[PDB]
Amino acid sequence: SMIAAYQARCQARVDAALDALFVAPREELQRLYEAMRYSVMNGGKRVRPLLAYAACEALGGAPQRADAAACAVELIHAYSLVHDDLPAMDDDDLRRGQPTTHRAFDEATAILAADGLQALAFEVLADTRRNPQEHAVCLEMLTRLARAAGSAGMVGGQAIDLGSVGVALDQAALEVMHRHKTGALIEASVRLGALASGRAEPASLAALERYAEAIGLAFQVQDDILDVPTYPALLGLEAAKGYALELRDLALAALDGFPPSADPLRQLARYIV
Amino acid sequence: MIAAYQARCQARVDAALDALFVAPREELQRLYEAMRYSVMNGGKRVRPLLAYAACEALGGAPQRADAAACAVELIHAYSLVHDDLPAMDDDDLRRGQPTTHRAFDEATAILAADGLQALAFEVLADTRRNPQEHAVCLEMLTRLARAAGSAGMVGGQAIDLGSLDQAALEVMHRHKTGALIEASVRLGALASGRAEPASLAALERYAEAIGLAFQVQDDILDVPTYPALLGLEAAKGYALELRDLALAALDGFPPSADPLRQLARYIVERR
Ligand SMILES: CC(C)=CCC/C(C)=C/COP(=O)(O)OP(=O)(O)O
Ligand SMILES: CC(C)=CCC/C(C)=C/COP(=O)(O)OP(=O)(O)O
Ligand SMILES: [Mg+2]
Ligand SMILES: [Mg+2]
Ligand SMILES: [Mg+2]
Ligand SMILES: [Mg+2]
Ligand SMILES: [Mg+2]
Repeated sequence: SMIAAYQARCQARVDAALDALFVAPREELQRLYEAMRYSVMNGGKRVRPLLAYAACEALGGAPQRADAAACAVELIHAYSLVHDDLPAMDDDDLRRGQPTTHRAFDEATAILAADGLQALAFEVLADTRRNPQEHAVCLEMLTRLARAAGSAGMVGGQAIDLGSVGVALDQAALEVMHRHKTGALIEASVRLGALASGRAEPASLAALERYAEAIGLAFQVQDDILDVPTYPALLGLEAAKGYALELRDLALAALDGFPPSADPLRQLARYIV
Repeated sequence: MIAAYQARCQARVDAALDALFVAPREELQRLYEAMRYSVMNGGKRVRPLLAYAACEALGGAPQRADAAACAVELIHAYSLVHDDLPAMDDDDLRRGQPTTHRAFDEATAILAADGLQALAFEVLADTRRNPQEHAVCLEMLTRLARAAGSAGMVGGQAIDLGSLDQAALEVMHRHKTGALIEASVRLGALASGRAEPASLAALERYAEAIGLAFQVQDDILDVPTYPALLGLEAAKGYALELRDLALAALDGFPPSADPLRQLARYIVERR
């Protein structure tokens, strides 16, 4: 509704900023840059940039302050999907009905494009012209994204995912995996946007992290539900729907006491489920 | 002398690196072991030596460059894991030991190295591990991101795989190894707290020169190579010319720059 409009603005905005990053500095690197562009500019919904923009606004910041954050999270997200698709992992020919990067190009070029996307994510955050926050904040943003994207976060999640094959997984184990594999980067999108506001404080950061923890799981539960070891398989379908709504509630609760500028986050929570 | 310097820089950076590979939980133990296996492999740590030496050339205590030294070796290590993969060079061995994708598996190697890249940036942005002025930490991060990315190292690898005359070979080398050798030098100089534009420019000239000298000398020792393009004797001549340009860039630097001068000589004096 309003969240639909909010999403569309966030998407337009981050796409414009992203599209500008893919000019090869010289002719020999053209194909690499085209693969980088192919990997990012794929019509994705940009939830992570929406979360950075919305967390910035929830704390009273003008959203353009989060522009760099919004690019950096989507850069990390994009590189992850390129690697996930590779023959050594999920070996997928298609993502959302289009050829994956390694299929469109080749496997080496895909690995390289995504490796470049990761470096570019950090480069954008450290660039004080693109990310004009106080220097201490730029460094906290970098620290946070590096931890979230690395072996103790997202990459670790993917390892947990690949080490759980054939192993019988219970709910607690499935959630550990989700918290790493997708939770860490969702929490970082929120944290980074909040930092970009220039008004972050420990209490408001802690609340927004509770919000992010809840919605990050809600996305996964709801995906499983729409697809019908999954949440519906563990709990049954009706109980899985119940858990989704419980997560929405914990998200709305974490936003207790926030101003009206936090409505986009409240709406997103409701929307997911 | 430069051998004793190299052994100290190696010991120092290995101690700092070794501390980074503790899995925060049991589900990640195998990933962290693959990470450790990929970095703690008895490598010579030239990039860390370069950071330590550039820091000392400008008068800085070398421990100031600890984070820089870790970050550049982290990026170096991740790059070699990816280069060894079946999609690229498909190598079973590196320096006679199984590669990461063989000791573990292909996915775990990809992932370990991805984690190494993130850890390199994490180490520089962490003001406790890299306790410089904030603006310096950001410049260090900027420099390393540009050098490690598609406009540097990764772009080099793309040029390499997509490949030839001397100018083209040098473009490839400048990207594939040059950018990170230059960044190691730059990062260590930044860490000194005493960097200035003129010094930074001189150190960059030094780095461009030695980055290429490594490659020329490797080709010579092996005998689209420097010997094949220039001739064998002309290639040896060029190696000395590069050492000289490196030493000339350091004109007017004090005696604390000797480790850098000795490294330049060492590169072309090898075997
Ligand atoms: C390479 C790395 C670090 C990947 C982790 C991040 C990620 C979002 C994986 C996709 O999961 P999936 O394979 O379950 O989802 P999809 O169905 O989208 O492929
Ligand atoms: C972004 C990536 C993966 C970069 C690779 C960088 C690099 C130094 C590769 C080694 O080159 P090589 O294959 O010529 O030498 P070696 O003989 O050591 O494999
Ligand atoms: Mg997968
Ligand atoms: Mg997949
Ligand atoms: Mg699922
Ligand atoms: Mg190789
Ligand atoms: Mg190679």
